[PDB]
Amino acid sequence: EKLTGVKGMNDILPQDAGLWEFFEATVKSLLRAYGYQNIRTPIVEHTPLFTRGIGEVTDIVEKEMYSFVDALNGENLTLRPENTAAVVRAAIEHNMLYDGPKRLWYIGPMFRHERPRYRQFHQVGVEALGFAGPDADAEIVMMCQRLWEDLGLTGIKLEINSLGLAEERAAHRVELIKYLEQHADKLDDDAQRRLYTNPLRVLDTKNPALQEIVRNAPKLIDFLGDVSRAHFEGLQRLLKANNVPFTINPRLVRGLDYYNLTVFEWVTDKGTVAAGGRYDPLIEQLGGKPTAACGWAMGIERILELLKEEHLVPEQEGVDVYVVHQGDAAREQAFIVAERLRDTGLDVILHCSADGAGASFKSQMKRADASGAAFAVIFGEDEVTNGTASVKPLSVQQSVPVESLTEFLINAMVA
Amino acid sequence: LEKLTGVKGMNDILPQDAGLWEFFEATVKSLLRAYGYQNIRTPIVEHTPLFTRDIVEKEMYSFVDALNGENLTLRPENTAAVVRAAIEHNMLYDGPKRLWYIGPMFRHERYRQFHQVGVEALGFAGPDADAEIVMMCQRLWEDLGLTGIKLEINSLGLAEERAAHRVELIKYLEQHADQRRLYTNPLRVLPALQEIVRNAPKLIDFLGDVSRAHFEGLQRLLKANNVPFTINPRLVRGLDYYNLTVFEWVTDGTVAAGGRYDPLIEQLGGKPTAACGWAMGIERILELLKEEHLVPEQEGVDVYVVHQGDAAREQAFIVAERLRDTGLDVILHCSADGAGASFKSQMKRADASGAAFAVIFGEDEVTNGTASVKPLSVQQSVPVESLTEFLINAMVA
Ligand SMILES: N[C@@H](Cc1c[nH]c[nH+]1)C(=O)O
Ligand SMILES: N[C@@H](Cc1c[nH]c[nH+]1)C(=O)O
Repeated sequence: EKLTGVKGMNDILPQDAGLWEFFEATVKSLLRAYGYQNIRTPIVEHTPLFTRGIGEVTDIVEKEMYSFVDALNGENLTLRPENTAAVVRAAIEHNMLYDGPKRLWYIGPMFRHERPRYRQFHQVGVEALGFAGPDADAEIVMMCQRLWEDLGLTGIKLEINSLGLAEERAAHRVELIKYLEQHADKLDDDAQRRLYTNPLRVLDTKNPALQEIVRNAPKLIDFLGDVSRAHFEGLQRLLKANNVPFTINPRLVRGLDYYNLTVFEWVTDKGTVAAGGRYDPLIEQLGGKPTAACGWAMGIERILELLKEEHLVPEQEGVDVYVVHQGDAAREQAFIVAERLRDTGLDVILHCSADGAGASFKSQMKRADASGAAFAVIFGEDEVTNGTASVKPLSVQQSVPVESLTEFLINAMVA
Repeated sequence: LEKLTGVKGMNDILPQDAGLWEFFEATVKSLLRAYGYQNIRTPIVEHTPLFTRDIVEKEMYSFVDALNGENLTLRPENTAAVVRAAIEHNMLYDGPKRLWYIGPMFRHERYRQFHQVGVEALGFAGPDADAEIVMMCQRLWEDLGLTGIKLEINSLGLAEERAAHRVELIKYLEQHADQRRLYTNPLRVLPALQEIVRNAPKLIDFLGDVSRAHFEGLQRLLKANNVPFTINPRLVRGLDYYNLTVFEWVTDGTVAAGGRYDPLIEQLGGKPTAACGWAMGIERILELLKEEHLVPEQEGVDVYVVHQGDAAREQAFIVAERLRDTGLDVILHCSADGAGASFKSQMKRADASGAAFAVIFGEDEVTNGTASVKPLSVQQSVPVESLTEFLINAMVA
């Protein structure tokens, strides 16, 4: 009886690997280019980390985490839905901020029961821990822009917003509720549920009849005091100074309650591809010295789909040589020369047959073609006896003294 | 307000360890390309029955899905999941496949989260493929700089041979009243008891000629390629899918382990075939690289941009971006408190960063249209439009 992979948890197969490899190489290089350094936290953490970090009022913590209890230990555990809180957890646990702020990046799988596509998905993300900003905020937004350029993607647009501080949120909440209450007759059931608990999430509505209402809602940005406005405006100053286009979207709210001040999204118009923001309260909330922080994450799969849609999938890398052989004597030689060629820095596949028995030259040569190899290096009885290797570019097949094969191949790749 | 802790046995990997991981990952990934092996990534969880078909008994993190009720397990291992994808996606339709994987694995119980890199040669009868994958391990040690890692091999033959061996082992063990485990798990019975165990019937003497030919052919290839080895007949691995070739790489403990497992594919519902592979615990190899002092040096960025004044900070920002456009790695000074910092403090950060240069902007630099560059010679003024050529030139030495 055949088994299947958990629905919403895809395998990544050799045909897709190159595309992942391109993305990973590109972003990892960008990350180095800004001085960000890798941190890797576990796949599981204690459940309370997410409940306190992300917030009991959110769909993630309520409806969407994979949580369970450890048999032997009775520890409560959850597969990470996200990595910011875990970074905070490691920063606090390991005293990372003793000697100053830290530029951190991470990459790996995350988990979520969502309505539709991916219950296992992958993020790359950054955390700038200990920086008040708004310079740090500008930096991390810029890191995203550079990634699009480096990847070849165009038409990704930045929207920003401020959630201000707690008191300013509270004042705003009041007038928003007072406003939304005026139109309770037209609110849907999802809006009603959220009205008195997280009304900001009502502004995000997709409901057609609510659009003109939500667009005229009281804007959180109008309740920003001096410190907030200065931060938000200073972020905008830096972005302008670097010619980064953007729109202010006051309905931009994220599905994690740790955010304050800056929030931002990168969005494609045929949706969100990168998202982040500042979250100064979080470190204290998880028991740490009060500390400012901002960061972002990207859903890789969603960026990969974009690269496919826009035809930016690079060509499969092939190996340099495919070693073809018949005979016991030839196979030993094929092994030995395969190894020498690799010692030289070449990529080499040595023919091995599904069924164990030697194989026909024609079948091996078909495999050689399919492999993307540039040369077939061929050993039969004559070659073994004469001390040669027969090389065929994938021109005409050529005999070469085996002791010269390396120079021969190197030379020929000069082309 | 209470601090939260990392799950015991699940270590964080922090920046100061990352380079060591990066070195290992880069080295092995390059070796894997060099043999034509291609990445497959399976999920962290699978349906529990996959692993059922000590490890399975005590050692898996299993649980029940709250939404759908389905039974799920954090993978303890990756071979079965590779087989699961190969079957699910019809990977062997057009021929055999050379696969590698890397990622975290989980064991309920020094590491409860640990990491493996491994290979599966799916669809190859061998023993050529067996030789290849063993040889891949040897190359990795050389490339990593590790010495004194030794290969032991063994055959588990086929089921009937395994069974026949059991008989004579029990018959032999029965002759030495010197008892609970004799009838139950006699392999686990192999002090003054050494001379007895050392003369126990060896599984290798019950290999029929299909088995012997495979094992002997593996030995042939290994000898021809100058891979030394010892036959260790006490070598058994901790899962019953292994058939024929089994092998371990050991440091005088096991650092790589693998073998052939032809029955497994059919057992998971696939067209009958052959397969062999291996896996390595990364953490164990990393400890070795530390012990033998093969930890490479941390690499630093090329430039640290230092500034004071509002005008200077904007410029610092813009130039940091231009320098990165040109291929340099750059850290832009940003302060905890958001405002400026002292030249001395910034310069301390510049030093600690491993940057090769501090590029400095104050009000004079902004006005004059210059950048002040200090190697980490003396501090030198340069037209900002030339900073790139300046820095590149300076690094060529
Ligand atoms: N962790 C957030 C993004 C983020 C990173 N840093 C701050 N916010 C998410 O999963 O969307
Ligand atoms: N999966 C095995 C090793 C292996 C890979 N392929 C075959 N065996 C392990 O975890 O030890």
